[PDB]
Amino acid sequence: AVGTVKLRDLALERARRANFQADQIIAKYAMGHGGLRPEAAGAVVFKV
Amino acid sequence: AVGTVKLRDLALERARRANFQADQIIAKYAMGHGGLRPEAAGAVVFKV
Repeated sequence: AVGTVKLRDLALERARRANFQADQIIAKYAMGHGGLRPEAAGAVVFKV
Repeated sequence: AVGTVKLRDLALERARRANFQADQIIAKYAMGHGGLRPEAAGAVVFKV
């Protein structure tokens, strides 16, 4: 297809902080995207 | 020739920190040391 590699998937956490007296909802998902198999890939462009 | 006072000894604990999203581990202790009855001590060293 094209590069997709996922570790930890998609997740989050609700954390509490003291000094500010408040909540922090934090979502993070680790991944990366390369590319491969140019054989099946191409593109169009208009210019001369 | 030397004592060590001991109060509350040593400990270890684990902690979560959301700011850098990194989790930390901390260990600690407290106590003093010092010379007493210098009568019984001394050393052996090279001359010059």
